[PDB]
Amino acid sequence: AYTNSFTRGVYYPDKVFRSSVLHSTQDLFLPFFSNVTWFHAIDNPVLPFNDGVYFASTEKSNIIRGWIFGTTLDSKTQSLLIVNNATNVVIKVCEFQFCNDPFLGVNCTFEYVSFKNLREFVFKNIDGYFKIYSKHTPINLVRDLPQGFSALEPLVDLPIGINITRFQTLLALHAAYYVGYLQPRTFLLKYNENGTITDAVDCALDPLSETK
Amino acid sequence: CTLKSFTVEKGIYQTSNFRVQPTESIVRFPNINLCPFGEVFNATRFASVYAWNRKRISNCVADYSVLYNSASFSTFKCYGVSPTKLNDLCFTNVYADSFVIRGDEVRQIAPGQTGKIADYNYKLPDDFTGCVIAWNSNNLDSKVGGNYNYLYRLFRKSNLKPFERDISTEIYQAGSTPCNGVEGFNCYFPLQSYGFQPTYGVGYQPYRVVVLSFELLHAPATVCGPKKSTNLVKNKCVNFNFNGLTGTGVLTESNKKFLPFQQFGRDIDDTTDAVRDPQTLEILDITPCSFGGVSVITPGTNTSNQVAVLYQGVNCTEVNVFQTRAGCLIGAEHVNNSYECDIPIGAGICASYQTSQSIIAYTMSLGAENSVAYSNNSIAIPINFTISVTTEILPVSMTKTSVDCTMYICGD
Amino acid sequence: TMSLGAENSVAYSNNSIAIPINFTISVTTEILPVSMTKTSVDCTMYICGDSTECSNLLLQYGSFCTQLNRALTGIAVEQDKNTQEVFAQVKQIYKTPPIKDFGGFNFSQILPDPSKPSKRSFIEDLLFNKVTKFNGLTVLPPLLTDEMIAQYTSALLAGTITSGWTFGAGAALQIPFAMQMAYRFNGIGVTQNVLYENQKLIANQFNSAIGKIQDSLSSTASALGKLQDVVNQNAQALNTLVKQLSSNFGAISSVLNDILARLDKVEAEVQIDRLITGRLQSLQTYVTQQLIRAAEIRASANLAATKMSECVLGQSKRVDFCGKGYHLMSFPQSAPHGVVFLHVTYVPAQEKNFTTAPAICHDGKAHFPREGVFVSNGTHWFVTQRNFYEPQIITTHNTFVSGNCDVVIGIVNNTVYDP
Amino acid sequence: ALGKLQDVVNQNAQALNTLVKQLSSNFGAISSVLNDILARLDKVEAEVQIDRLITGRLQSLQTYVTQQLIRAAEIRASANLAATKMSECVLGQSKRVDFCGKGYHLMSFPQSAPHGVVFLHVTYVPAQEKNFTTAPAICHDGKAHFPR
Amino acid sequence: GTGVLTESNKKFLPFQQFGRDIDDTTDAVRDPQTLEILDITPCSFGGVSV
Ligand SMILES: *[C@@H]1O[C@H](CO)[C@@H](O[C@@H]2O[C@H](CO)[C@@H](O)[C@H](O)[C@H]2NC(C)=O)[C@H](O)[C@H]1NC(C)=O
Ligand SMILES: *[C@@H]1O[C@H](CO)[C@@H](O[C@@H]2O[C@H](CO)[C@@H](O)[C@H](O)[C@H]2NC(C)=O)[C@H](O)[C@H]1NC(C)=O
Ligand SMILES: *[C@@H]1O[C@H](CO)[C@@H](O[C@@H]2O[C@H](CO)[C@@H](O)[C@H](O)[C@H]2NC(C)=O)[C@H](O)[C@H]1NC(C)=O
Ligand SMILES: *[C@@H]1O[C@H](CO)[C@@H](O[C@@H]2O[C@H](CO)[C@@H](O)[C@H](O)[C@H]2NC(C)=O)[C@H](O)[C@H]1NC(C)=O
Ligand SMILES: *[C@@H]1O[C@H](CO)[C@@H](O[C@@H]2O[C@H](CO)[C@@H](O)[C@H](O)[C@H]2NC(C)=O)[C@H](O)[C@H]1NC(C)=O
Ligand SMILES: *[C@@H]1O[C@H](CO)[C@@H](O[C@@H]2O[C@H](CO)[C@@H](O)[C@H](O)[C@H]2NC(C)=O)[C@H](O)[C@H]1NC(C)=O
Ligand SMILES: *[C@@H]1O[C@H](CO)[C@@H](O[C@@H]2O[C@H](CO)[C@@H](O)[C@H](O)[C@H]2NC(C)=O)[C@H](O)[C@H]1NC(C)=O
Ligand SMILES: *[C@@H]1O[C@H](CO)[C@@H](O)[C@H](O)[C@H]1NC(C)=O
Ligand SMILES: *[C@@H]1O[C@H](CO)[C@@H](O)[C@H](O)[C@H]1NC(C)=O
Ligand SMILES: *[C@@H]1O[C@H](CO)[C@@H](O)[C@H](O)[C@H]1NC(C)=O
Ligand SMILES: *[C@@H]1O[C@H](CO)[C@@H](O)[C@H](O)[C@H]1NC(C)=O
Ligand SMILES: *[C@@H]1O[C@H](CO)[C@@H](O)[C@H](O)[C@H]1NC(C)=O
Ligand SMILES: *[C@@H]1O[C@H](CO)[C@@H](O)[C@H](O)[C@H]1NC(C)=O
Ligand SMILES: *[C@@H]1O[C@H](CO)[C@@H](O)[C@H](O)[C@H]1NC(C)=O
Ligand SMILES: *[C@@H]1O[C@H](CO)[C@@H](O)[C@H](O)[C@H]1NC(C)=O
Ligand SMILES: *[C@@H]1O[C@H](CO)[C@@H](O)[C@H](O)[C@H]1NC(C)=O
Ligand SMILES: *[C@@H]1O[C@H](CO)[C@@H](O)[C@H](O)[C@H]1NC(C)=O
Repeated sequence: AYTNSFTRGVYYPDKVFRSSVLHSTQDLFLPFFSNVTWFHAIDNPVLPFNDGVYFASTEKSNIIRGWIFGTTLDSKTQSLLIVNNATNVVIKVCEFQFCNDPFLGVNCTFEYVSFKNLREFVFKNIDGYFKIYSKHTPINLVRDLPQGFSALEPLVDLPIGINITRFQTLLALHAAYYVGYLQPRTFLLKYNENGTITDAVDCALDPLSETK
Repeated sequence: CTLKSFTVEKGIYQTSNFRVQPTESIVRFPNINLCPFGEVFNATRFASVYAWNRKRISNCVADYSVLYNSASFSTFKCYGVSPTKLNDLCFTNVYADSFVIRGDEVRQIAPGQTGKIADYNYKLPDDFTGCVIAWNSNNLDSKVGGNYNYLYRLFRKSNLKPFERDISTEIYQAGSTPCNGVEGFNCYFPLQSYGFQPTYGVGYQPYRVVVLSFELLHAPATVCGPKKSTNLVKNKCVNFNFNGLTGTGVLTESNKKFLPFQQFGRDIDDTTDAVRDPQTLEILDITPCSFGGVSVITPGTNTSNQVAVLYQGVNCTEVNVFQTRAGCLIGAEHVNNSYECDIPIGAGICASYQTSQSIIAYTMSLGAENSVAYSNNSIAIPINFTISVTTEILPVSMTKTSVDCTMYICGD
Repeated sequence: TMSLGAENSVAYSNNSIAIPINFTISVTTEILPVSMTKTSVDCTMYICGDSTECSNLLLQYGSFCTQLNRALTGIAVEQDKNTQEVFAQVKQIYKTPPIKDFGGFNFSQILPDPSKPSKRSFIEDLLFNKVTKFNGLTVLPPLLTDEMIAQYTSALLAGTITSGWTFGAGAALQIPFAMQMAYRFNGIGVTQNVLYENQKLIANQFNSAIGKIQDSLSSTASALGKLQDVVNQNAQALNTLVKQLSSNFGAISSVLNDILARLDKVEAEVQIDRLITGRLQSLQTYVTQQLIRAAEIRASANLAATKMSECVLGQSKRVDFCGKGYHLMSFPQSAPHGVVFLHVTYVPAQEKNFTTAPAICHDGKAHFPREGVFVSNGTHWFVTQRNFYEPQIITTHNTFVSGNCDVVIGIVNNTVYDP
Repeated sequence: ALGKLQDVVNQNAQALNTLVKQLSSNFGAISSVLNDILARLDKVEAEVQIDRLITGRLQSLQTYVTQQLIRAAEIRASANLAATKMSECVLGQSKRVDFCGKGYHLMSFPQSAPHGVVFLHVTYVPAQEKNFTTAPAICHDGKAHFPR
Repeated sequence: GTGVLTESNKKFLPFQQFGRDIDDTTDAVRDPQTLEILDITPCSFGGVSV
């Protein structure tokens, strides 16, 4: 199944405050009006990672509660794992033989801890440092991602030094999610008076955007 | 001295620039761990060069002089930083890469180099920023009968990219022979052991290397020199250093809504405009120290050596004293009237001499006011005339210079 | 493919003339830039960020730096000269009487308005409302403030209304405005009784034409485009000069303090000379482009100063110089970094075609018109002036004799009256 | 203060004095005297220093020619105005206000000067106003009469 | 250097060995073997064109 991403997947490109300015930046972004793949949770196939992932989901009580990243995923290499249990967020890199599809039942190379809504995330791995950005918003469309704008805020940056080519989400067991791939693009970003990014242009989408 | 003359004519002359000097130097760093470089440089055993070991260094204060002062090191080459400066700096993270290597081969551990270690064991980026430390390790790493535990890659299909690493033992192909996973004519195992014996000559002896890569960014620093912080100062011209960001200016509290992850702030033209204090976490706006120009206002020295000064664009609190819209004006008797302009100052202000022994400054006269005697049936007609001769001067040409470009540049 | 205009085979014939039965007074707006912002840039403060380790390298280039400040100072001084050449043409600050008895013409939108905190006219406030980094750079104020430029465009206009041509030639000599306009009609070759016989209509056409200037300037964004373009070009040139401080030029970094904070002197000087080399070419490029751009503004200030003298202090005979038609008069309005001229013009209208002949035969003499043309409506022959149809009986006063009937091609037979 | 001609002498003299001074500067070489580099360093040792002199001496000569091309364009704009005042003020009688002195123009006379020209513009200026009552027209036998 | 040498009236003070031009180069000298002062002038008066 497929959907148009519209203008979703913008994030703050660096840790610098700016305001009332049209900044321009080149980075891995989800292209405007890209064609992105839709999945129902009634499954979690292994998916390619390419250069980075935009991931989004819509479930009534959060069924998507983690991810595996790596190349084999099964911990026969250093495999990154992320899970949240509504008390903590728990993050690991491990080679111990945990299960091949470890749904949340309702070497420790690194470790760290900390349709009612749309939940959005961006995952990227430049220099082997695993970066996570996110947003949550009360929007209630079931089929497609909602046409509109919001900027994803950086949560986490893990200096793991590790290779990834595939990923797989983890489900709560005893609801839908969308996946799209980042590409190296130039953007123009509109920073508001209060420093929020409130609009953007994809400078390679079409001749009008290249003019802007 | 500006005009290269002992006599100066009536006018306004931009002689010098003025700027406010900084009063004090402010140093700010996180209140954070004397750094575990000892756990790298004094480790009992180092890696094989084909399988080099990287340690992340972070969240620490590092006295690099413990390294660069020591006689224990045979080489300390450094690129994009000079090693005596490292105690003043701050970095996001540092990566320490460590191994044993044959002593002759150490010359390959630099940016832009080529040779079997650089090509197939450990490749630096050619835009590296970091230091390479090396020492003779013969008494640590050589042994009687030879130490075989240390190896290098002799063969690969293709060279390493910067900080690429390769573990594989699979058979190399040196010709047309298909190797099928076994040695033979032009088919060989890709790794060789050094076998270090203490009898070997210095170029054949084992050496230890540590390479420090500095993660220099405008992101928050987690590795820093031992340099101590000062207290903070506000609303005053100071020199400053935040996490190794040196600058000069006035520091002031501000309303800028930094989001919780944001560390620095910037202007429309991409200058640093604000920071958050690494200890206090307050947002401080930065504005440059005040400056402008020193336009000296003079009648001719053939009339008088008395002078006035305009601190151009400056406010008089930052330098009789009179605040014009053009800047702070300093002299005496800057008195309220109007006259035609003698010397211009700007924004309708002009200045002129009184021989009562003073330079006036005044708002300029545009001319005498005249209500014309108009009414709808009155005309004025001239009873008489005057023939007037008006001299107009115009430039028409200028001196026909020419320059021999070869004789000017090279002098024959 | 673009169209050059409507095609027109005009109805030429060897004996046909067209003469306008009526006229339009038209007022049209001409806008000229006169000056530009007086920037300056301290070459040492721009290049070296005011760092002594860099300044002692910059001295190796010698007098390269002081001649950039000489150039920008010459450009800045001539902006005050350009503003003076245009507005300061009037020797005394004339003002109008309190009563506005100008013969039915209504200058209330053109003259000053003391309701405003700066005493600009109604139309000058439309103009001033439509026209729209801190380290090396500096912006100097102009010598004349807009409140002083508005006193010149007030005097340079109260003289025109009360005294016409005369306040340019010497002392202002008062004349009633309805009579001033009669000698401006007389200057375009229209007999002065055409004004006095049509004075209400002519004043209504003038007042209505000034009303339409409020609407054009209130509505239309491109109207002041020549002034806004001069503001935009200088802003785009400064933005380029400042953004070039971020350029790397082949150093380890573009931030001069971050070179000095990482490298020791003999290693740092090699990086700093790359920044000095690029920052000096970055500033020489700006000063060269400003010296050329200032010559375009000066050539416009010299034009604006001659439209001021010839159109405002006079009655121009030069075609299309003071607007498109037979020029009568012009009024200056100030604008941000420019001047605006309201060119009052006579335009002929409601054309009618008549039979014509070069000369008229009587007693074998040929008669030629002193002023104007012969015309016929069929049954009769008349003299008229050229630019407005006023027919008169042909007499030995409105005609002069030469030669005889045999000489002239297309001569015609009609009796000339002896009064 | 009759300075328009002396200001053109001063600018061209100041531009050449600056062009000659620029030979004394090092531009980052060991010396500004080219013979003292050649008389101290052996060929390939010296060419690295001499290229700093050549780069700075090109850039300072090319700065002079560029500013002279701009100064020459304003002298030509002034020579076109002087050529126009010769034609319209000397060879004729101008009707153009303030082009040709102030007051109504009668004549001009051209005098030569160093690098320039001087026009002695002769003008009529009206000089003793008197007030009078005035009217557009005279009514006589019901006819309106207007003045020629 | 290279030029035309002419013995000249520029009365150097006893400590002064040279006289100088605006590019800092030599305009006049004292001879290393005599108290003679020489003006130095350029050949062709600074070359010439053809
Ligand atoms: C022409 O008439 C006017 C108005 O009656 C005269 O102007 C006034 O003259 C007196 C005495 O010199 C002044 O105090 C007033 O200030 C003048 N009023 C104005 C409005 O200017 C004028 O003197 C008369 N004569 C001439 C030769 O112009
Ligand atoms: C001259 O023109 C002005 C502006 O068109 C006229 O002023 C208006 O007059 C009316 C009379 O009822 C007032 O209510 C308005 O407030 C005035 N201003 C505007 C902007 O409309 C003026 O009447 C005209 N005539 C004269 C003799 O001045
Ligand atoms: C000359 O043209 C003017 C318009 O430019 C004509 O004036 C208008 O005439 C109509 C009809 O009489 C009136 O309703 C308007 O009010 C008039 N306009 C003005 C501004 O007064 C005029 O009639 C024409 N005259 C001739 C002789 O053709
Ligand atoms: C003004 O122009 C009209 C239009 O051309 C003339 O009318 C023509 O007159 C000729 C005879 O002279 C006829 O042959 C045509 O048929 C007429 N009509 C057209 C439509 O051309 C008129 O004669 C001209 N008036 C004067 C006084 O010259
Ligand atoms: C144009 O032609 C007409 C022809 O009718 C002229 O008017 C006639 O003139 C005679 C002598 O003055 C009178 O007896 C007639 O009664 C007039 N007729 C009309 C209809 O008025 C007329 O004079 C000529 N055109 C002009 C502008 O005068
Ligand atoms: C204007 O042009 C017409 C032709 O377009 C001339 O008319 C001719 O006049 C001669 C007079 O001897 C006659 O022989 C012809 O038969 C006429 N031709 C036509 C077609 O009418 C007319 O004469 C010209 N006017 C003048 C003053 O030369
Ligand atoms: C204009 O009128 C004159 C007479 O005033 C005409 O000339 C005469 O024409 C007749 C008939 O051709 C001749 O017999 C006479 O010899 C001519 N001369 C004189 C002095 O009478 C002339 O033809 C007329 N021309 C036009 C164009 O109407
Ligand atoms: C997205 O791309 C796939 C490519 O096979 C296509 O089948 C699908 O129809 C596309 N969706 C849209 C909305 O264009
Ligand atoms: C990442 O792993 C894949 C095997 O899954 C390998 O082909 C690829 O070369 C690796 N990339 C890097 C940069 O190590
Ligand atoms: C941990 O790493 C070693 C060496 O890479 C490997 O032999 C071992 O199997 C890993 N641990 C697990 C639990 O697989
Ligand atoms: C910006 O902040 C102000 C002050 O808190 C607030 O009133 C306003 O709604 C904010 N606007 C935006 C676009 O964020
Ligand atoms: C390594 O060992 C020496 C032994 O004298 C000690 O002084 C030093 O502090 C240790 N650490 C480093 C980084 O040299
Ligand atoms: C040091 O760190 C703590 C972290 O809680 C901070 O609250 C404190 O203000 C800092 N110390 C000083 C003296 O500011
Ligand atoms: C100095 O003053 C005197 C008297 O005013 C005058 O004659 C002389 O020319 C002046 N000299 C200069 C160099 O201005
Ligand atoms: C001058 O500076 C003082 C102190 O900063 C301030 O109170 C005053 O308003 C300033 N005035 C002007 C005209 O800048
Ligand atoms: C002060 O000077 C102004 C002009 O600058 C003038 O209008 C005003 O009358 C003067 N005040 C006094 C008391 O003289
Ligand atoms: C040596 O030089 C001195 C310089 O004063 C001169 O007087 C003398 O004649 C010279 N003698 C010889 C033998 O060259």
